[PDB]
Amino acid sequence: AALQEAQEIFGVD
Amino acid sequence: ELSDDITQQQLLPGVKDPNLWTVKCKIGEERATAISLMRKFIAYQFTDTPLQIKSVVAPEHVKGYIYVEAYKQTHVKQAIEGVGNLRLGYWNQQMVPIKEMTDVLKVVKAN
Amino acid sequence: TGTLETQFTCPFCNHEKSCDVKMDRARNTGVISCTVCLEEFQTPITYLSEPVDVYSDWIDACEAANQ
Amino acid sequence: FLSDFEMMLQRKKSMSADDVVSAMIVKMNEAAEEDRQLNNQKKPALKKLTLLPAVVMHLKKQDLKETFIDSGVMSAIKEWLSPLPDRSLPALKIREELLKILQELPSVSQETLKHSGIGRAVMYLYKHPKESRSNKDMAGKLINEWSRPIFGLTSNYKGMTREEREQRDLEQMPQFCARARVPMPSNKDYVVRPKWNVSRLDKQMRKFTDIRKKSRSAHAVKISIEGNKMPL
Repeated sequence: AALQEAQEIFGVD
Repeated sequence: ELSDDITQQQLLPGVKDPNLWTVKCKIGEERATAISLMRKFIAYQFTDTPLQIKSVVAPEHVKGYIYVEAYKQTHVKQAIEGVGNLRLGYWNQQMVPIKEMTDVLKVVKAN
Repeated sequence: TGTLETQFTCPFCNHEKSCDVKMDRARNTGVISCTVCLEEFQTPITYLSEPVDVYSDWIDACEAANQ
Repeated sequence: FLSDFEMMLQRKKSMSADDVVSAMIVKMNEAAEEDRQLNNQKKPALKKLTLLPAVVMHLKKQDLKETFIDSGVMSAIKEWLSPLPDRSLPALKIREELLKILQELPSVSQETLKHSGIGRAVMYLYKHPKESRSNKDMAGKLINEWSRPIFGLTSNYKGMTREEREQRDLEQMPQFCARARVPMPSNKDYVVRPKWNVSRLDKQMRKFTDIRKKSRSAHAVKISIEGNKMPL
């Protein structure tokens, strides 16, 4: 849940 | 597939981690010091005064100091006490700020 | 020889020059507080007492308690 | 009628915004869209860079930072940091100042970063190969600064309470000469925290000090003797 939060906040393809 | 950097931000240091403290070593004897500091740690770890230090970092890009990680500064010291090449960095060790810790294990491009 | 110290390294968090001494000459008491970890100690002082005497009382209480 | 004295006193005494913030954000969006049009025309995208001074000079206003963040500044900054149609980076000045501003805009909540996408917009610049090393360092520290709260970490050492340290210190506890020799400070690791060890004359002296002051051969205007502190 916390890494998914970081993934949604910083996820850049 | 979670990216590598995002899974990395999780490991960052906080106030609750053992601080990374600079010491001062004789240039080019930083590696020989850090390793001898391992032998010191091993020799004391079973006696009545084990060394209270966690890790000693001696980067290759730096030339002048090894860094001792310890919870409280005075732990760094009791380890470096009597150690010769580190006699110069005995009186003071600067805490590398929590935001300038990840850039101690920084490597830029052996080879 | 030289000038007497007025700022000290917190004997607990070891942060340098983080501790300062407030001297309540009226209630005859000195108060020392770590501006980093907020630790405090208080000791009875006299008119001769200087900041270095308070800090020493703190060190003597710590050295006596950590046994 | 007023006296000239009161007119003078009142005159001197007389010496002692959300709408404009919203309008500023609107102008920032207009500037970034016009720079997109100009970039498609392969012209220099000057609008953002022309407004930048006015924007930076206002985002620094401490009394308005809440209004700015809550008004959607993060969305506008994301628009300005975002690459243009040809996937070129914005003007160097824009990255330098907006990254520096973001460092000075710490009140940003997690929902604000997630909704505005400013996190994506900075991680992008941090990864981007055409970004300069100083901007990469700023973006790197921003990414660390903004991700720490996600993991509950903190970097303000003065932020850990006294009891937290005292408890941690218990958690980490283990199992001749001819002249005076200077002793050296105790290296002992102090774990345990010690219990604490716990006018009629000045009125006459003030009166005499006042008599001394009263006896002085003072003058109404202090004459500058050697030209120092000469007025006007």
